[PDB]
Amino acid sequence: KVLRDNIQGITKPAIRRLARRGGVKRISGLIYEETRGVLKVFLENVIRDAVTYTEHAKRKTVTAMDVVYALKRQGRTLYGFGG
Amino acid sequence: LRDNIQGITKPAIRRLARRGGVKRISGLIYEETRGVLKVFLENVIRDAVTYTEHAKRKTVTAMDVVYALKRQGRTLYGFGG
Amino acid sequence: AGNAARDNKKTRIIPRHLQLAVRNDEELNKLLGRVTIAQGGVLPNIQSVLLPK
Amino acid sequence: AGNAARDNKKTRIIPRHLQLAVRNDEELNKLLGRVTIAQGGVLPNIQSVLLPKKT
Amino acid sequence: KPHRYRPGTVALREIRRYQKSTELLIRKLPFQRLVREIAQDFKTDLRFQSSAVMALQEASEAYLVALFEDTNLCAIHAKRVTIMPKDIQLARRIRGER
Amino acid sequence: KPHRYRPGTVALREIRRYQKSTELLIRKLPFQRLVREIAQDFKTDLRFQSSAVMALQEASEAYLVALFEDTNLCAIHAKRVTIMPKDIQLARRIRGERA
DNA sequence: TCGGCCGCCCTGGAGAATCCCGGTGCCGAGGCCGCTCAATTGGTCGTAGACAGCTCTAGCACCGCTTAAACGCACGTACGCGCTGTCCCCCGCGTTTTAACCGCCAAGGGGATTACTCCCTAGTCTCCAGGCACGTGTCAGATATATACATCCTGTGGCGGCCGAT
DNA sequence: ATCGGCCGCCACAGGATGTATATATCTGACACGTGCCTGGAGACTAGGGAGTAATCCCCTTGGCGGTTAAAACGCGGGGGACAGCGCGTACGTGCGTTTAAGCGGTGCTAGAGCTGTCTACGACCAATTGAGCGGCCTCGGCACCGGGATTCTCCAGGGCGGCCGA
Ligand SMILES: [Cl-]
Repeated sequence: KVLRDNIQGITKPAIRRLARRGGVKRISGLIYEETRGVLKVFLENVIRDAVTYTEHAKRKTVTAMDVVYALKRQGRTLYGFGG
Repeated sequence: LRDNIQGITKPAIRRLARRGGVKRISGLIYEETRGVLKVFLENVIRDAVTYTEHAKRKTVTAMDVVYALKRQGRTLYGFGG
Repeated sequence: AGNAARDNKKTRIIPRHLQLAVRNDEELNKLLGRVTIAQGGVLPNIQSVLLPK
Repeated sequence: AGNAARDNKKTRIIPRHLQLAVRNDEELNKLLGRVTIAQGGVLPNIQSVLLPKKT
Repeated sequence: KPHRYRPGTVALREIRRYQKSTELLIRKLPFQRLVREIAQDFKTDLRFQSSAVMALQEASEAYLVALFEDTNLCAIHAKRVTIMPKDIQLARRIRGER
Repeated sequence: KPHRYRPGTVALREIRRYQKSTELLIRKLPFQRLVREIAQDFKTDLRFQSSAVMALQEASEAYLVALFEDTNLCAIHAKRVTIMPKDIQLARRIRGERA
């Protein structure tokens, strides 16, 4: 089945929790759609690079090492899963 | 040997801001901009002089400043490379 | 990180303690500014204008 | 860059023409966003709110 | 009528509560579905380790929390306490990802 | 009888004139003196190639022009057309350079 | 009933700036030539990786409870936003200073290059012991339940300003 | 006329709530022992990358004459920054509703992952030679001074209500 409309799975309270961790007091209504857009474009870039690393590794399962290498390549080094 | 940061003149910061597209410049801009420029030059010249130290030389080549700016993620074209 | 574990009254260093150990130091923050530590979150930082008068 | 030289009515590519060639293209801007080209300046970009209300 | 707080007090209470906590705020399974949905447009029948999706979630939440930190600084800078897509776009523009 | 323009028109005229030009806006010799002054606090008796100081000036002016671009975006965002050190600090903070 | 000043709309003409167009010089890019050293070809081994097969890990799939949390609706009030008044600070511009630029020359610090030595590491071989997978204990801490202490929204008492009333 | 009601504002505190802190349970994840084997270490040799001296000339710095574009300073104003205030709207809080996330189970199998074979693909070595780089030159594309068209800027005036106020 072709997965669709999963960007709505990033719910409004989850975006509010993320805002609270960032220190945001008050949140307007268009924040949620804008944030789903920005997170979508971020995951587009990161999953694109991780899929590329999978492609060259002659595999079909995206490992955690692939996502670590991808995030590290984009200047956002993730600790906890190797590197 | 202390007014060299004042050599970055108020017309020169104004010309830079005009190239950046700034229409109006408050008076408290200029000292702040001298400060920020001085901090940037501190980081760059620190790295370039480190590279000169490693080459056991007494002069700072343009390749050293290119390597420094490249290390700091601001790649500069037109000076070797 | 052992210091931040002591402050949290704990004898086992968790990710949060590494997070606090790096981000509360200035030069370790300069070293790891573009580095995400998992299961760490951020510092408990609240801006002054958001607090009620 | 030859295109921007043609637009500037010149037959010699200068740094400014490389600057315009990279920064007016989107994907070359994505490639060289963190890259300074010397003797190039910036794009002629003026924001809309800074213009006088010529209405 | 029962007790009811001011907005600022529960808002600041949640700001304190979630800056102390470390757990993942986005739920695991809809984020996993989003990751599979985005991946689908690159290769059909892709598989994912659990730690890979956990790594994606850790980095995505950390990225969005740094984004809301810069967005809150944009809001505060504009003499406001309300974040706006103006503020998100300003943040991403100054960071260089536009 | 003496002609005088409005502020916005000469301001925008200079914005256009310097966004068209490519020459270095900081003068060569005071920038060189600033570079030697900053270098002095790292090693005594340092020498510099001319192209090294030119490279420093190209990168420094490009950095400050991108900084004033972001500063102008901060000003415009705050319903102003006048840049402030608030705007510079916001720009450097979002860029991650506050250290 | 009156015309004296006062902001609005339009339009016109000075007026500085800029675009366009030639005219002349100038100096760096295009092109030609030596040469020299690395690109190419032929040939030889050595081993990194392509490929087949086996395995066994965990990744996907499904289902059943289980409450955790998302969704929706009313509501109220606090901040976003528009308007306006002030004022002060920056911008254009004239005048004066000033040091940046050019350019010209001089002395020497050291960048780079070559020669020669020299000693530090690459690589083999052999030995051996510290690091890792696996197994087993054991206690650090997450949480349920218990008081129970700050804390904050609000209920309300009190002091003062003031505002109208008899 | 002064005095109580009422609002503004301050503030003092029952009361509900969230949360900092006290014990009990149980875990399962961290710490530690054991086998062992493969990577760390010791020894030896070759050689080639690296250390060091001398040379020389590149080019880096220091110094002076003028001049002039540029920087510094003052000044008048005007327009944008900043504060204040009112409208409203739209976001947060609370409660009920309900959607589905999470956990716990098992079954299956695609595929990660490790092992053996060999072969074909690349490193290593010498000859050679022609493509690529130092040097030179000349010349035309670019830089630049001057003039006219033009092109936007801006303020002055003419008409125009219009607004009263003296
Ligand atoms: Cl300020």
